[PDB]
Order: sequence, then C-alpha cells, then structure tokens
Amino acid sequence: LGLLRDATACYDRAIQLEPDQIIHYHGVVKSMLGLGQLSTVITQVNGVHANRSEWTDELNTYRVEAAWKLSQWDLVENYLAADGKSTTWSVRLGQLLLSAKKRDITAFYDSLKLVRAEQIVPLSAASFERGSYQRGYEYIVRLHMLCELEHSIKPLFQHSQEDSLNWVARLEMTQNSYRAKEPILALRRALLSLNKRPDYNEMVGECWLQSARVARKAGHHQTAYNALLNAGESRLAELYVERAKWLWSKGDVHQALIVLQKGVELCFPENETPPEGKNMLIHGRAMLLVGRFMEETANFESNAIMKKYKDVTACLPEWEDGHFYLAKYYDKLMPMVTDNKMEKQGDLIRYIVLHFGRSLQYGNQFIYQSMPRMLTLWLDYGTKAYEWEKAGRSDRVQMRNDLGKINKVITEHTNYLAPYQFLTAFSQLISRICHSHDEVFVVLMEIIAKVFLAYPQQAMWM
Amino acid sequence: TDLQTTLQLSMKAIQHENVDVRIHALTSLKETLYKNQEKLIKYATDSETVEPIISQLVTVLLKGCQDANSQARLLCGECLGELGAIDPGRLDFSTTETQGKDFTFVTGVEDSSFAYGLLMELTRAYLAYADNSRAQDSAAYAIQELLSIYDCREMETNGPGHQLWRRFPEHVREILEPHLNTRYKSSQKSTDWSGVKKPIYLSKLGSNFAEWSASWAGYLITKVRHDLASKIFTCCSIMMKHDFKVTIYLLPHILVYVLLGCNQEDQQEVYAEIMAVLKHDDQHSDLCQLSTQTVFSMLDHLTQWARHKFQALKATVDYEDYQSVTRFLDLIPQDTLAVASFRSKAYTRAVMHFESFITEKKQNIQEHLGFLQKLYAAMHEPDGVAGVSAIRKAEPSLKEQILEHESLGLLRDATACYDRAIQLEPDQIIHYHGVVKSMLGLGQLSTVITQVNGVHANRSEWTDELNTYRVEAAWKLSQWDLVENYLAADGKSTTWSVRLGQLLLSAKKRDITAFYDSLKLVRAEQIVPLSAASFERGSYQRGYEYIVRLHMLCELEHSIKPLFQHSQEDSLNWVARLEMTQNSYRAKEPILALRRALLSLNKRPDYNEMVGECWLQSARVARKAGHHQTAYNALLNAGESRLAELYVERAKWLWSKGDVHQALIVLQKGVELCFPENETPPEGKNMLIHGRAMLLVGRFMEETANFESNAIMKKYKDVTACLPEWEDGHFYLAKYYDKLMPMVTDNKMEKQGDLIRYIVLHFGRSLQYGNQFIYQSMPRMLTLWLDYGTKAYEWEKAGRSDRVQMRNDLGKINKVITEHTNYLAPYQFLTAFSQLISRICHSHDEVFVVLMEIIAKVFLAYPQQAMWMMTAVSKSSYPMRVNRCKEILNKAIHMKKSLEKFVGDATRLTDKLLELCNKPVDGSSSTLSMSTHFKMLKKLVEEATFSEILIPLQSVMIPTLPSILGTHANHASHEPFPGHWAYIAGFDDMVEILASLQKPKKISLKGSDGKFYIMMCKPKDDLRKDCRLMEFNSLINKCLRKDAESRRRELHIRTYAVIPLNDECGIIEWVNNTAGLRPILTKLYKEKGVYMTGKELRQCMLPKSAALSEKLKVFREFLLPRHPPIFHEWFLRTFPDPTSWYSSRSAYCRSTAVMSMVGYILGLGDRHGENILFDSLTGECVHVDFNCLFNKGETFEVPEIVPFRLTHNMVNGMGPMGTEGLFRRACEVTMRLMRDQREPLMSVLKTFLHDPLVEWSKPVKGHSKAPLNETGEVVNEKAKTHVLDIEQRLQGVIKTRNRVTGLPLSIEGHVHYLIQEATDENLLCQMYLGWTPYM
Ligand SMILES: C[C@@H]1COCCN1c1cc([C@]2(O)C[C@H]3CC[C@@H](C2)O3)c2cnn(-c3cc[nH]n3)c2n1
Repeated sequence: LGLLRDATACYDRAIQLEPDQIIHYHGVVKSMLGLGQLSTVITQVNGVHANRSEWTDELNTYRVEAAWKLSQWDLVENYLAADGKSTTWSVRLGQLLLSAKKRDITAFYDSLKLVRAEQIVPLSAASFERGSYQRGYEYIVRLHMLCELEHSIKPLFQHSQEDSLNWVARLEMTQNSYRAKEPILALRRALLSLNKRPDYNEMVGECWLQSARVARKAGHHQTAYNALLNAGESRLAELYVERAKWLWSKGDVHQALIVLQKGVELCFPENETPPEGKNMLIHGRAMLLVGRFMEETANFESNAIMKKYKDVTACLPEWEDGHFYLAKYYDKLMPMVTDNKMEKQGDLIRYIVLHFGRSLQYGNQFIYQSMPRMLTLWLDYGTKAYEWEKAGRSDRVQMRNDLGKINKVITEHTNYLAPYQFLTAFSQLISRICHSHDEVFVVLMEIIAKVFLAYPQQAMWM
Repeated sequence: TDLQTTLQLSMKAIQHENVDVRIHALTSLKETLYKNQEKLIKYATDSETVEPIISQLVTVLLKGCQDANSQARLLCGECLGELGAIDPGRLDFSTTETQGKDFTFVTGVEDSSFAYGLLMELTRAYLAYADNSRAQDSAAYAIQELLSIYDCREMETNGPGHQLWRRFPEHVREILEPHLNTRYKSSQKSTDWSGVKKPIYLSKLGSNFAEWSASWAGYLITKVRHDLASKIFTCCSIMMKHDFKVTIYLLPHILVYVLLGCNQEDQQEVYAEIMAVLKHDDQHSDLCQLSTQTVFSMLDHLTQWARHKFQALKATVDYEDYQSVTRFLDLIPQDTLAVASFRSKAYTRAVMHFESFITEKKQNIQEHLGFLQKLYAAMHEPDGVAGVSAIRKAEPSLKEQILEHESLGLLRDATACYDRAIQLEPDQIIHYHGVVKSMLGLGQLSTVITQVNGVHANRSEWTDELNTYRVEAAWKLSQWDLVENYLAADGKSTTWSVRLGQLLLSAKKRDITAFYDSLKLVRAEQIVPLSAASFERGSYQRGYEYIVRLHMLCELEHSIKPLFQHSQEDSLNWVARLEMTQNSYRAKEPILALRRALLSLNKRPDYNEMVGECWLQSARVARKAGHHQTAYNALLNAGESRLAELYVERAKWLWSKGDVHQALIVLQKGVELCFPENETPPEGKNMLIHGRAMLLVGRFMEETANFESNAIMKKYKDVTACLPEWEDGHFYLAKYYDKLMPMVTDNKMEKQGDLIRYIVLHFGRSLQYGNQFIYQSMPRMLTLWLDYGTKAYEWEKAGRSDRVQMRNDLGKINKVITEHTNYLAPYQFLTAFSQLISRICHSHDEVFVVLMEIIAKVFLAYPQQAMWMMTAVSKSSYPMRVNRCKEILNKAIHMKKSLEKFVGDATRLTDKLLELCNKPVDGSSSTLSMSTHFKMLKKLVEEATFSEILIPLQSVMIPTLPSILGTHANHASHEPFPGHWAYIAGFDDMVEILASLQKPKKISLKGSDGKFYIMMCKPKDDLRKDCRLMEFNSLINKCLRKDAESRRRELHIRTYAVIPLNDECGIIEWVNNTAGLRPILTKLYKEKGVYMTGKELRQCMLPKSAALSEKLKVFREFLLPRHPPIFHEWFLRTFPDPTSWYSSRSAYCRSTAVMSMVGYILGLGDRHGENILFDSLTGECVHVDFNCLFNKGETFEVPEIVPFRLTHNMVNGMGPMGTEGLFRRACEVTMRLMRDQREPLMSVLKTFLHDPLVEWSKPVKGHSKAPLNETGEVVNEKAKTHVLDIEQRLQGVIKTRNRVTGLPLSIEGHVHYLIQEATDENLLCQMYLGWTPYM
C-alpha cells in the first residue's frame, strides 16, 4: 500500500542496516523511477554497479526504463546488451522501442509476439472468472500498450498505412487510475519520440498534462508536478489550468487562483479574441475554474462570480459545465438574496431552471444534480404560487406571471431535451403528479408523457 | 565571584587596546565560560531573554570577531561557542552598536572637516613611512603644504587654523608642530599626462591598483580648475603615488572639483575612465574589485555633494555646480553600476542602483526581474526571490524555478526540478549538486553516496566537488572508513561538511595534533563571515548559521577531548545548549547530527539510546518546522528510546499532518504497548512521558467529536494525578472545563459556580508550576472570578434565592484565589496588573478585598511599576476608583512602611506632571521653560529626600517571564524587569511645545544614569486604551522574538510606554529620531517644488455625499498627480550608505507589515499620516494615537474602508516590486504567528475589550464619569462584537454581505485581500482628506 512518495526513506534506512541486501536497492530506484527522477535513476544504478558489479544485472531494468522514457536510445542499447537475462516488462518495452528506432522489422515483431505472450500468461492463470478482468487489468493495459505500439511502429517501418488508433478515446475507456493510465502515457510519449512529426514535440506536453491529471485525480501530487515540469517546453494554456487544479488539490485555492489569473492574462490577453475553438475551449475552462475558485474564496463579491460564470457561458454556450455552475451559483445566492422568500425567488428560479436545462441539452454529466433540482424548484414555486393565489396575497399575481415564464422555460426544455434525460427523475415526476397548480400539472404531464412514449414499459411500472 | 562582575571586567579587557591584553582576556574568557557553563546556562535559559550580561557579551564578542588579529578573532568565536548559539530572540541587542558616520558631504578643500581628515591621513602616512624615508618626506611636504593652503595654526586667532589645530589629536599635533614650520622639497617628477592612454585602467601602470589610482588622481589634479584644490592635490600628489589610501581618500574630491571646472571633453575623459572600471569584469588581480569600490565611493560622494548643493540651491554659480555634478551622475548608467556591484559582490549597493534604474529611469521591471532574482538569491533574502516570482507575468524558466525553490527550501520540488534540468542539460555540475543535496537533506544518505559514485563513474572530474556530500553522508552514517577514503580523495575541499568529517575522523583515529590543528582551521573559516557580518546591524541573526557552527565546534572539541588521553569529560549540558538555540530546523538539525556523531565516536553504552533521543529531537524540530518527511526519516532512525517518546512524537507528527484519528490510534497503541494499564510506571522519565502521552490523548479526544466529554475530563484528571507538578494537564483540564462549563450550565452563571471554582483552581495550580500559559491562564482565571463576583452582587441585589448559593460558591472561589495569591509569585499577577487595576472598582466587597491582597502583594514586590500602572486609578475623576486605589495603597503601606514615602513622592510628582500637562499655553511659544513655569516640579525632583522614581520605559514596565525550560522552579526569586533601572533624577531646563492643536508639552526626564529620556504629555486624551494596547504589542513582540521566521525577518511592533497620569493626560515615551509620514513627504514635495496648498485641497474635496466614481476621478486626476511618489528619496537621503539603506528599507517594509496586520486584527483606525511615524535611523515605523481601536473608525462620519494604510508613497518606499516581496511575506508571517498564538492574544484582549476603566464610550453621557453613583466601570457594549470580529480576523474569516456563506481564508489569501483592499484607489478616494490617501 503506497503510503506516499516517501517510501524511499524506509528503503534507505534498510540499506544502512543491511547494505548487502538487494531488494532495498531495487525499491529505491523503483521509487525514484515512479517520481519522475528518471535521470537520477541511471546514476543510482551505475553507482551500485560500481560498488557491486553483480547487482547491476538485476538493476539493469531500471536503467533501461529510465532511458527509453528519456528517449536516450543509445543508452538503452548499452543497458540492454549488458544483460539479456532480464525479462522485466520495462526491458522488453525498451527492446521493442529500440528495434523500432533502429528499424528491425523481424526483431520487433518477434519480440512483440514474445512479450505479448508473456503478458497473457498471468491472464491465463487469472482467466478463471472471479472478477478476473479487474484482477488482470494490469496485464490488459499492457496489451493495450503493445497494440498502440504495433500501430505506431508499423508506419515507421512501411516507409502507406498509418496508425488509426484514437489515442485519446482509448485512454478515457480505461480505468481512471494512475496505475493504469500512466504506463500508457509514458509509452505514448516514447512512441511520439520515435516518430518525429512537427506536432510530436507538442503532443508530448499533452501526454504529460494527462499524466498530471490522472495523478492529481489519483492523489499523489509530486509526480504530477514533475509531469507538469516536463510539459512546460510545449506552449500551452492548459498548463496553467492544470497547475491551478493541482494547487487546488493541495488545498491552496488562493495560490491556484493567482496562477490561473496569471495564465489567463498571459495566454488570453483581453485585446485579441480567443476564438480558435481549442483556445476558446481552454479559455472557457479557465474562466470557469476561476469562477469556481472565487466561489470558495470569501473575499470575492457574488456579482463578480456571477459575471465570470456568465462570461464562461458566453464563451462556450454549447458547454454544460458553464451553464450548470452558473445556475448552481444562482441557486446558492437566491436564498440569501431573497431572504428565503419564494415569491421573490421567481425570476432567479427562472434563470436557474433555464441554465440547468441548457446544461442537460449539451451534456448529462451533472444530470443528477440538475434535473432533480430544476424540477424541485419549479414544482415548489408552483405550489407556492397556488398557495399565495389561494390566500390572496399581494405578490400572487406577479407570482402567477413568473410561474408562467417558468412553465414556458420548462416547456422549451421538454422540447429540446431528450426523454431519457427526464427518465432519470421520473420517480420524482411521478411524485409531483398531484401538484395543485393546473398549468404546472400540464407541463409535468407533457414531460412524463413524452417519456411514456419513449419508454412505456419502464414507465408504466413506475 | 558572582560571574557577572567577572564578565564585566573580562569584557572590558576584551575590548582593550593592546592586542596581547585582548588575547589574554579572551583566553581567560574561554576557561571562564567553560568552568561557569552551568551558571551561564542558568542566565541564558532561566528567562525567555538572555540576561543582560550575555547580550553585552555576545555584542562585545562579535565586534571582537572583527579584531584584526587572527588569534583574537579566533578566541572571540571560541567564546561564542563556549557560550552557545543563543537564540537571537533571547538576545536583546537593544543597542548593538552606534557606528560613526561622517555627517556631511564635505564641501571641498575649504571645509575644515575635510582639512582635518587630510591631516589625520598625512600624519598616519608620516608615522607609517618613518620606515621608508622617501614616502615620509613626501608626507612632510604635503602636510606643510596643507598647513599653508589653509591656515592650520590659530596664531592666537579664532580663525580656521584655530579650531583646526584644536581639531587634531594631540599625537597628530606633536607630529605636526615639528614639521609644521619647516620647508620641504617635492620630488617634481612632473608628467605631461598625454602619453598615458586615457582609459588608464587595465593599462600597465593601470594593472597596479595604487598605480592606476595614482595616475588617475594626477590627471584629475591637472584637470582641477579650483586653485586651493590644485594646491591640495599637488601637495599630496607624491603621497598619492606612495600611499594608495591617501589617494582613495582624496579622489572623490578631485572628481567633484574637476567636474565643476571640466569642459565637456574633460568630463567625457573622466567618464571613460569610470565607465571602463565598471564595464571590465575579469581578464576582459585585486585591481578590478578595489577600483570598482573606489569609483563607487567617488560617485557616492558626488551624489551626497549634489544633494547638499541642491539643499543650498533651494536655500547662481552654485546652481551651475549642482547642474554639473547632476549631469555627470546621470551620464553613468545605473544598470552598469548594478552589474558591477553584483560582480563586486556588493549586492546591497547593486539593489539600490537597480531600484533607481527602475524608478529614476522609467523601465519595465519584467525584463529585469531575473537579475533582481539573482541579486536577492545572493543577498539570501528569500522574500525577494518570492516577490520576483510573483511580480513576474511570464512563465518561470527552469533555472528560475530552481532559484525559487533553493530559496523556498522545498526539498521535493527542488529534487524534481534538478532532475528535469539534468535531463535538459546533462553537462551541469550544479544540477547534480542540487540533486545530491536534496537526497541529503531528506535523509537519503546511502542514496546520496550511490548517486555520487555513479556520477563519478560517468564523470571523474565531477566527483571532487561532489565528494563533500559523500563524506557528509558517511560521517552521518558513521562509516568512518568511507569517510577516510573520500577525504583522501579531495585535497582542497574546504566545505563545512568535509572539515567536520576531517575533525570526526582525526577523533576516530585519536590523532590529537591533527584534530586540534584542523579545529583551529575549521573554526577560523567560520569566524570570517562573522567578521564580515559583524559590521552590519542585526549581525548575530545574519551570522547565526556560523555562530551555530561555532557552537557545534565547541560541543565537538569538548566531546572529543575525553576520547583522547583524558575532568576532561564533556561537561556541556547538551539539552540546554540546544534549547537555548533558535527554534528552527536550519539551526538545531546540524547540531543534532553532530551530537549523534560525537556519540557514535564515544560509543558509550547508553549512547545507543542517546542517538535515538537525538533523532527524536530532530524529528520534533522538523515537525515544528514543517519538514514532515525529514521528521519521518528521523522517526525511523530512532527506536531505542521507544518508551513512548517515539509513539508520542509519531502521534504529534500525524497530528501536524492533520490525521488526528491515526495519531490517537498510534498513541493508544503506544500507551498499551508501553506504560501498560496492568503495571503503573513509577519511573521519573517513564512517568513524565506517560503524562505527556495521556495529555496528548486527551487533546486528540477533545479534537475528535465522537468522544464523550466525561472521558476527556477523566483523561485530563489522570494526567494531573500522574504529573501533578506539571503545568500542562492542570491547565488543559481547566481550559476544557471552561469550554465545557457553558454547555453543561446552559450559559447560566448560577450552575457555573462550582465549575468556575475548579477551573480557577487548576489554572492557578498551573501558574504555580510553570509560566508557559501566564497569558492564557491568569486572565481567564481572574475574569471568571471577578465576573462571578459581579453576578453574585447582581443577584444579591436582585434578591434571587440562588443568590445565597452564589454567595457560598463565591466564598469557595475567593478562598481558592487566596491560596493562589499565597502560592503564586507576584510577577505572575503583575503580567495581568492592568486587568487587576481595572477591577479595582468591583462591586462585591469580598472580591475586592481579595483583589486588594493581590494588587498589594504585587505592589510590595514591584512598587514602581505598579504605581505607574495605577497612578491613574488614584487621580481619576470617579470617586470610586480613587477610594479603591487609596485603600489598596494604604494596605500596601501597612504591609511595608517603606512603600509610604515613595508613594507620597510619586503622587506629588504625578500631580505636578499632570499640572505641567494641563498647562494653559501662553500662546505663540515653541517652548516653555521648566525653571520659569514648572519650577515646583524641578524642585520636587531635585530634592535629595525625594524617593527614586523610574523613567517609565517600556522595557521596565513590561515583565520578562521565566522559561518553561528553566527547571520550572526558578519562579520563586525570578526577577522580571531585569537590567538597568533609570530613576527620575532631574528634569531638563527646556519644555518643548509641539505644533499640535492639543498643544502637548514635551519634556526630558534626566535619568540617574545621567542619560536623558524624553517623555511627551498628551493633552486631554485617554491613554489607558493605548497603555493596554502597548501591553498587547509587547506580548506580540515577544511572540515574534521567539518565532524563527519572524526574528530572521526581525519583525517587531515598535513599542513605547503610554502612562496615563490621569483620565485626560498620559505621559508617552518618546522614540527618538521619528518623523511622521505627512511632514516627511511634505518636506520632500516642497524640495521637489510640487505642493498642494490648503485651498487646492478644499477645491478637490467633494461633498461627503457624492458619486464614488466622481471622488475617484478627482483623486486620480488632481490629487495623485500633484502628489507623486518620493518616499524612496527619503530612504536615499537619510540612509546614504547602501547597506544601511537596504537594511532600513527592509525594516520599513517588515515593520509596517507587522503593525498593519496587528492593526487590522485590532481594528486599528485613524492611521493618518501624522500618526504613522518612521525612524530616521532604522526605517522602522512606530504607530501612535491608538484612540480609534476595534473598527471605531468605520463609525466616523467618513467611514474607514481601508483596513490599514498602504498608500502609493508608502509602497514606493518598499521598492519597485512594491507590496509583493518583503512586505507581503512579512504580513503573512505575522498573521501566521497571530493565528497560531490566537488563544493568548484573544485571552489578553478580552481583558482589554471588557476593561471597565478605559473610556470606551467617549461621550459624556450627561457627565456620567462624574455622575456614577457607586461605579467606576464603563461597560463596553460592543465588547462581544469586537471580540468576535477579532477572533474572525485571526481565524481568517471575513464577514461578507454579498449573499455568501463564507469560508476561512489562508494566511496568504487573507494578506492578499487585505493589501488589495488597502491599496485600492476606489477605497482610498472615499477616505477623508485627513488620511492624506494621496500621500
Ligand atoms: C512616537 C511619537 C513620539 O513619541 C511619543 C509617541 N508619539 C506620539 C506622537 C503623536 C503625534 O506626533 C502625532 C500627530 C503629530 C503631532 C501630534 C502628536 O499629532 C501622538 C498622538 N497620539 N499619540 C499617542 C497617544 C498614545 N500613544 N501615543 C502620540 N504619540
């Protein structure tokens, strides 16, 4: 159970205690290897080799893993010729990458068959199906890796055919864990290095950023920081965004906001438009992250946060996250603004259900936060307007008109949105069936009926 | 001998003139320290501040380390090690030194002072060259020609020759008179000066420093147009050719003079020379460095003379002379001066020239941020590296990140960046240096050795510089054979670690000679940076690292000498020698490593265990410092003293990481594994540790929500029963009962009675065993007691049945407080005297009787301070306060009759002081005389019978508490207020009247020492609030002195005395050499010629009700432009010396930071320009007029929207980086301290917010202060609110009305918000023109 980066200290204490013990020297380079520190690894094992020329043979694998990650193909050659007894995965991957660099078609395909069989063997024993696929994901991500490899190398040999593997999608398809995504990404960097396309200096920064993302999402932040470093050489605004997200993870919301503001004014200066599609998308992600930081920080005024979210929506209207977080903030403010008085909440409710629905039109990532909250606000305001109309309160007619606006917004959603988007929360809609307000009931009827058509069998049961 | 008289004598001898006497005194003060180490450790450690003698000593020591002789320079450091590396916060350094400074830009050869300087130099050359006749005869000719150029002989006249002959010393005069009248002949080897290449520097004659300097001086003397200048230059021409020093001294004048009469071509020639000295670096000899210094000095004198000539200009031909000097000073490029100073390793002057280049010549800081960063790295000012990293928009390059981290000290990030750099450029030794250094500081020693051997395999040449780390690891591992092999490899490695390895090895092989020689060597190379640093102010803290290295060398020498043939056992108290040090990792860690290595050399039996205790101490240090990973690397290296000293430390480590539950878990595992429930530990050490652990378990429980309160109380009571003599346990139990009592009593005092009794009892029992919480325990104790007495009076007046039960409970509590009175020491009450002087008007009679016993005990112990603190309560208008104080004083008198004449005398003196104070001014008089108007006061004071009354300084009014380390029993005879006590011996003959509307009458109180102390008397005002505020500020200055970051920054809330002689008057102590911001900036603006008259200001004023945008438009269009930034000109004018300039600028940034945040916390307002004051000597700021406290300003008709004052002028002084840099990180540091010490601060403040005596409600309330039937207490209605707001501001919370729930801000983010808010033009504009937000 990896406590944290600092397992090396324990291995070194062990060494001080039993220096002849090798397992510890293995553990040290292995930790330095995981925490970037690639070039540091190569010196560690060479020092050991000097002290004890016998251990290097079993430590050669770590000197090879570092080399092909650094893309030092000449070094790979020496560290491989030194010892052929090692069959560690990293060593075989280095052998393949070298056979590709020094184009050796026969050797490449042969060693490929060989390693690919080596990795299947653990699956053969784990093939007995008791949650096997998850027990062997490590060996299945290795086959994924070998296939990415075969498809990136084949063109380097042919000259024609080229790689059709969608490297992006192939990654989200995987388990969102560093133990799985990173090996794919380091191999992808090495493959981008073997080939040399003009973008293949930039795409490497992209892969380093993805590695930082998976690490961050996976907790350990220092290797993420190393990846970020290795991403700088490529000019990107995503770098500032990810550095902020990384600080945010460490809890330093303020330093993150500061960095992100620096990156936005530098990468997206106010003068020139950001409308390069990709640049626009990044500018929107960044302004959103800014509005989200500002939400956490108490200093920032609510109006400025609302304005930032609105600018995000205007930069990316087809984007879900923008509308969603904007409406979330409207909802967080509305009780405080309105003094927890519904009749005053009408227009805010309109904006909130509106942006919630737009969010659902473009994506269903937050549907469990949005559709329920939207329907709840709407049905509740309907109950309240029926009450105040029933009580004869003064603001009731204004409440009636605002409820009309909101019923219209809900209708526009009913038309734009997909019935399955309503399907989740059908139990909620089947709940407010007895809503008192008639027009609200009509909107709810058109909503759940539009669902009944799409999915009657599953609806009639509910 | 008491060892204090011995130290006085010995120090006097240290600073003796004869070098041999100095040396023998130092040597005697190196056997003296060793033999009296126990006593010295009692001094430096018994109290939180090192006893005065120790401060006088280290100060006399360092200045000694500047001693020319190497043997005395060594004996100095040695005594600094035999003495210990005391924490610079313990050291006073009140007056560390007063360096002499030429108080002019000597006008020229006409000036009598420059005359005397030349004559001193010529006589010095005469005495020096008596060995070489030619040079001495040249000197005699020069000196007679000086006597001629200007008369040096009075001839019985009062002419210049008179005061000049009197100006020379007697030895110079006896040298002069013989040759004063005798003619001498000059060499007359005249030179055309054409053949020499005008850029003389780097020429053949140039390559010789004295030769270049002499040739340039000759060419200048030829260019000189002024006649007297030509004479003085010709007479010393030969001397300049003989002595480089006379030249250096006279060159700036040659420059000033030629520039005045030089034609454009001549100016260009001299400019070519000067710009060539600076543009040259090395080989494209000491010549470059020395000549760079010389030209820097010439230019500095030229600038001083330009400024003086401009003073005369505002005060013709002199206009043209000033124009010439300004022209030339402009001709030279500031950037070149900066790069030169840097190359010359004069980083401060380079910083000054760079700041000028940025401001004097409008430039964009971003292009030059990198150079500034290199400078701040070399200056080792990390706040500067950070301010640059922040001011920078662009993405930091790899190398820049490396620098930022090397300054930050983040080992992890530095390691990663260094490896990335190695990948980028593999052929860099510095990156591998950083990698191995990171692997070393993290504790990965063997990893270090292997990395080194590997890089040696790759690059052999690379190893000899990397060997240091291999050998450091080895001697840390105790692999002495590897140490030997590695040391045999490096023949020239001089680094500290290698020398320490050599010493340790020599000790391992028992090579006495080698050890002691390499010790005299490894000890001199450390005293060198100290001799270089001793010249500056705050040198101890600058050279602490090296002082700590000297402490380490002492510990070594004394742990090894028994290892040799061998009384010679090491008598050092390692634990105390460590506690005395600074509570930082950078200091205590190397000490501990060397301690464990010395042990590993001695291999005594216990030493296997002592190594574990040293590792645990290192872990605790890194934990208290935040280096958690190193704390873990240590918790591993330990295991021998595992009788819960490990489990305890591991639990604390986790707690610091925030994992409270895992901490409690592991700690319970320890308490079960060791100190098992089945067998009680009675062992003293085991018992102490078991108590520490039970208490940590109780604290964790309390932090955890799951645990029931009763279990927590049980655990704390178990602590008390196990370690009852312990302050903790008692204290924490009472603190819990205090948090628990409101809940258990539903906030009803009635049920609180018995809980209050227990709480008070345990708070006092804690105060009996230790004073670690004298500030958190005593105030709450007294508050609970006085308040329960108040509620009892209230309910006995109301007639409630519960009133009788309250009476019984109050009797119990009063008995408890009486037992405390008898047990506790007087000073423990003194630290809260102001609170007790406050309750002097308590409603309950019995409570007041007990309070009176307390106050009278304190008085009978420390009468002067008490009287000064309670003189007001006696003179107040309320009759109740007066009667209570008279009763207290009469009680004290009955206790001790001697405190009767002193009482009457102090009362008379105070009466006359407030008479002087409430004096009707004659009108237009800048001064009133003491002998004419205030004669009766001078009479009272001058009378011999008159008792001795202290000059009520802050250092004498604010106690010094003993240290928790001080055996916890010192507090029976402990002496607060240690040092020199100065009594009111006489009053000066002049009584200045200030220009304020209040017309405060400044006075000067003559101290018994004879020194003159200045004390202002404020006209009608409430100084009591200010008094208790100065108390809080002294507590803050304490908390800052102890904290390492703060003290490394030298943070300090400037503090002075605020003594109220009445409710209307007080007598504030005057901090000398202080001028306000508004007067300063107005003087500078006038000199600049741009100024805003009152009429313009009234026109610029908008109606109080106006568009914010309009106020801003006016404040940006007219006010700000008319008032540009000049403060930096003040810094440059008052601190001409570059080093002094940077020191004072940094201290301005770091002191206004402290007092800004201190103020925001205290809700400080009314920070107008005349209330902020800046010290002309140190640049620190000193606030005044603390009448508006706790956001009372926001109630002013013109609300205060600025939390503190950061105006564009105030920023321009901080530098080009502005807020970002030193000021911001100092704000962060002090806010962090305030937040960590939130509890003591809040506890003392709640005694300030609820103080009844202070006039919280300024209005009369229908002359309430007279019309109180039986009360002297004015309640603070906004008390709880102010307390809550302050607790928020400390927690990081800010109340936000923009419909937001809220969340605590990080210290960095809180500081950023504060700064933004205080420098935001939109807020400044709203401020009344009294704040002078434009200034
Ligand atoms: C450091 C200086 C000199 O040393 C003594 C302390 N002190 C001053 C100076 C001033 C002023 O100079 C400020 C402006 C300009 C002229 C006049 C007086 O109004 C005040 C005002 N209030 N207080 C108070 C009250 C409680 N503590 N301090 C002052 N204390």
